Amino acid sequence: LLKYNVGDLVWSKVSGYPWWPCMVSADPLLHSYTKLKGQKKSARQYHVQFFGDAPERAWIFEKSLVAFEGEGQFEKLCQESAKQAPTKAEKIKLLKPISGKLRAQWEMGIVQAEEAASMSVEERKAKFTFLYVGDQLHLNPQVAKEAG
Ligand SMILES: Cc1ccc(CNc2cccnc2)cc1-c1ncn(C)c1-c1ccc2c(c1)OCC(=O)N2
Repeated sequence: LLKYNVGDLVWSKVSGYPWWPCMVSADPLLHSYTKLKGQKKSARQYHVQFFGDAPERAWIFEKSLVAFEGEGQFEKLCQESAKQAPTKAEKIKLLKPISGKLRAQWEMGIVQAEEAASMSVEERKAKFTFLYVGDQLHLNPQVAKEAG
């Protein structure tokens, strides 16, 4: 009984980054969207696409994944992550708003994620699945036009 499937939108928490809007996808080289690290039933990973103008992808642990509904969760997500922080300096970083190129990318990515939430699982897959040509990770030309 998998929690997520190709197309499902999720918030991903990576260490050293804020919570990010994502979408579960099939790995272009491995062809899988979920794995078990070291065959440990607990350590399940999901291949996700990170919403934004400078796109990325990664195998994220399921324990670091929250179902995405909208940007309204972001604040409550930062509050929980700040509750289990090891220092006051860690709690400040998590509660401090995103800035610089990361902020501009996060907001642009929030636009695509919320746009995809209002679509069918196949409509959002067709619109926001990345296109890959060799080692090149490309955005869908319509998505690239909407970003810049
Ligand atoms: C998976 C991932 C891969 C690579 C890198 C390094 N990127 C990079 C690129 C060029 C120069 N310097 C650094 C980061 C990450 C990553 N890990 C966790 N998070 C939250 C990210 C991440 C951060 C920002 C964006 C993103 C993913 O995807 C879309 C986007 O527009 N912005």
